[PDB]
Amino acid sequence: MQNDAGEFVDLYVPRKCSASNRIIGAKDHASIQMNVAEVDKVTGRFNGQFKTYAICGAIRRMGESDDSILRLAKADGIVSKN
Amino acid sequence: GKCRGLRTARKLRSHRRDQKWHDKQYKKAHLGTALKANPFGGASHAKGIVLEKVGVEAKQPNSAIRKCVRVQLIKNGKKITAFVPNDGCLNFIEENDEVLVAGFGRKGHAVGDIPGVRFKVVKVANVSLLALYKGKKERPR
Amino acid sequence: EWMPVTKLGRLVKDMKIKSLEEIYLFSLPIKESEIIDFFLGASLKDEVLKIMPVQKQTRAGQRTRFKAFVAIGDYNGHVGLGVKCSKEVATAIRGAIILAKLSIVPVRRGYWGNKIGKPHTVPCKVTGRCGSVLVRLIPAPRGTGIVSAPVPKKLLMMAGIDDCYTSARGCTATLGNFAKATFDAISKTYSYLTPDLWKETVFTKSPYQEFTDHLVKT
Amino acid sequence: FSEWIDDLEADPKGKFAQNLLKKLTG
Amino acid sequence: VRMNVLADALKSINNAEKRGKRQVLIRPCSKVIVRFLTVMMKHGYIGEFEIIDDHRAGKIVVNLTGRLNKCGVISPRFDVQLKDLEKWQNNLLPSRQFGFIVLTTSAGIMDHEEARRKHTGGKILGFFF
Amino acid sequence: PVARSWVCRKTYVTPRRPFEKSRLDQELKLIGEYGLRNKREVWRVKFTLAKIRKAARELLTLDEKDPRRLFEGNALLRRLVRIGVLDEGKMKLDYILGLKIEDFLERRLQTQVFKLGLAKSIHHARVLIRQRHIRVRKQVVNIPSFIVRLDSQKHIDFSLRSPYGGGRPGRVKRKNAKKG
RNA sequence: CUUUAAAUCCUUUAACGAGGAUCCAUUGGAGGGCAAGUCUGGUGCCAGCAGCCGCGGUAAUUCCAGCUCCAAUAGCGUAUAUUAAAGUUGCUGCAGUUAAAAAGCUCGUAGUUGGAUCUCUCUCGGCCGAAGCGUUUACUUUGAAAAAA
Repeated sequence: MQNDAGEFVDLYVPRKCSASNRIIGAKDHASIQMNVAEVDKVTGRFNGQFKTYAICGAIRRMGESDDSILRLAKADGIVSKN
Repeated sequence: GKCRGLRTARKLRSHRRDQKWHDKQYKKAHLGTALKANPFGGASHAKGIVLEKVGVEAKQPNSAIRKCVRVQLIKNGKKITAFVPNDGCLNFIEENDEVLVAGFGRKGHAVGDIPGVRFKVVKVANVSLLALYKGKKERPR
Repeated sequence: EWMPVTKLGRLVKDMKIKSLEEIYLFSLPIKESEIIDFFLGASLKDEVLKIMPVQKQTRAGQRTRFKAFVAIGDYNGHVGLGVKCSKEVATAIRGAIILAKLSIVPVRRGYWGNKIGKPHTVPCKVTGRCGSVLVRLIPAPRGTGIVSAPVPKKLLMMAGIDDCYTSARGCTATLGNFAKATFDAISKTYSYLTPDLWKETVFTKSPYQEFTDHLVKT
Repeated sequence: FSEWIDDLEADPKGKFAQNLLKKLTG
Repeated sequence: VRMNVLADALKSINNAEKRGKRQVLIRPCSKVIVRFLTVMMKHGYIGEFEIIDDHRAGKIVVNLTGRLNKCGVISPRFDVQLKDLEKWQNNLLPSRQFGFIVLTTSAGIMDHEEARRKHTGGKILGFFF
Repeated sequence: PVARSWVCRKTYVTPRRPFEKSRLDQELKLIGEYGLRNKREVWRVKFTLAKIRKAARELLTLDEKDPRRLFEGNALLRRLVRIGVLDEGKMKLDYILGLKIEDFLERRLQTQVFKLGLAKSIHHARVLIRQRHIRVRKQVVNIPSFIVRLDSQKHIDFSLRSPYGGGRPGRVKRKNAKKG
């Protein structure tokens, strides 16, 4: 995506699925961009900041989107370990 | 499936050479029976003597009469029906005059609505049919 | 003018989507061609690849309609193909132009050898398929031109591909399937994971979120 | 352009069919 | 029967990555399989893998990143000379920018770029990109 | 057995598709812009460019530190620079692939003698060259396709035996003056 | 009479040599493939055109001519052979449920293919030619030798 002068030449950098790390196409309308709201440790309130997970349509069709999002939320402290 | 082995070259080559004989053009070009049955004997043109004039009926969807000539080739003494191409060009042709005759363009296949005619008259009496058609030359006296 | 009927259309009309690549980034569907008209403007050149009369046999005779296959796209990296069938040729062509505007996809351009200057060819070999028509695009050296059949050549030229190598297999005599397979191969460019795209993505706010206040305040 | 459309849609499969379709956009 | 276990290993990896799985079990393990996987892992395509040792023929649990478009074996292992390597990478690789051909050479098992650097031809094992 | 030599070569190639509007219009544009006689001259320049591109590609396949690549690529780049189609600033094999047909048609004696003001129009340039009014250095050149080098660009004079650069009146002027 | 073994040849210099610059460019086409007219007149499934699909049965974009136009151009058409097209011979690289196709079935030798596994032996001067059965190889990569055109 960089020419030999080091300049970036792409139109845009496409998203990769947060589960399978595969590019999400411009016409893959089944892909989701979920935002999960972060919460303070003592008061349990929305902080205005969130963590985003992009899931392609291939996993959503297969039905592994639920487990994928669960693993992504467990790997970032939002879901309690075990 | 096909065999993919480092020492299968003999098998692959033998299979390819055996299967080539199931190809129409390869068989007609290498078996040799097509060349013997060729009236020209493998040539591009042939000189014959016009045995007679004849009119053939075109294939059914379109109706006309094609003015062909039955000739006898000098080289092998075969009998051929050659289509005199244009209009009034049969008038340029008489009986028992040598004509140079070429193929019809489809390599032994009959051309168009004309049934079983794969040859066309190119020259008549040692002067081209085109020259007679365009009036450039006349029939020799 | 044009009153948008979608949230994406309203955001696009209200001068707050910087580029068409934001929608492509978030895979949002375009349902109004005026978005493409606004974003690409006069750079889009359309042509009718084919008009095909298709007939449905009826009791009284044959109901004949015309299917227009129309390619479109600025010669700079965006291409689209649209098929519309209607009772009249003019209406079919208009509908095909609208549909091709709706189906614009970004084309990723790459390099054959050294990466000097602008990218000229496809990033890698890519294959598109549409019902037995297989079209393969291979990177080509600079200045080669588009070695392709007329329909893929026109599609690739509208895609902005400077030069390419093409292979075709199947019944490419059906222009519709040939065009759709070439379009599939072209659109598969940005969906191919090359090593330079291995860098982990930094997710940005979707337009339905980063201007949700503008939408609600109406 | 309109005259070609009229000629094509008058006889979409007659003698003047291929030529009109080619003349449309080519 | 089970011939050319490298084909089975690469096919299993390819099928597991097509399904988006994070880990693939390859069995049996082999020296050639381990060398091929190491060549894959140096280029970041495959990530860490672990050799389970059973007392007959090991297995390998291979972690997977979504970075592998295709991994394939070439059977039979054609003897490729250094002058004929460019044709092989033109046939097998998606572009000249990326993609590797793995050759088993007198200097070991390594990609085609290392084989050209070391001026060694050999027998083509497979490819990955 | 003869002492002759039958080493000949066809300098052009016919397009694969005999009729297509884009190619025909491009070739006619080239003919009109550079005043060529027929499409075969365009095909000849295209064939020359294609051979150069093919050689450049074959060299580009080779390793950079390959003596054959260095020697032959350097020779090809020097030759391209010498005839003035490639800039000395960009002297690499990758810049050969950016060359176009116009860069070669621009170097003909027709084009150069039209660009030097020695002729009013490019067709006037051709009929001047064909009529032996133009010389390069001290040699009267007669072939319009003459690819003028870089070291002979500033030597395209108007001959010395021609009334335009010499002064002996021609056939028409002499015959008309004898009727004065 | 330069050229050449007398010499016609290119080259050179000179005398004539162009305004329908008559010092007159042709070959094949104009429905699609495939570039270019549904303009005019004739013929009326006839004559013929058409590689293929198809035109012609009194308003033919296709025949016969006129005009006009496009394709190559001192060159264009045609007929056979052949190469690419042909991934329609497929090693790369085809196909075999129903389009052509898996043997009725199973044993079987040749053929092809084959699981894991191995990191004072030796001489002139305290880095050197000789001397190698390292278990022969296929291999890779160097080195001589592979006519000239």
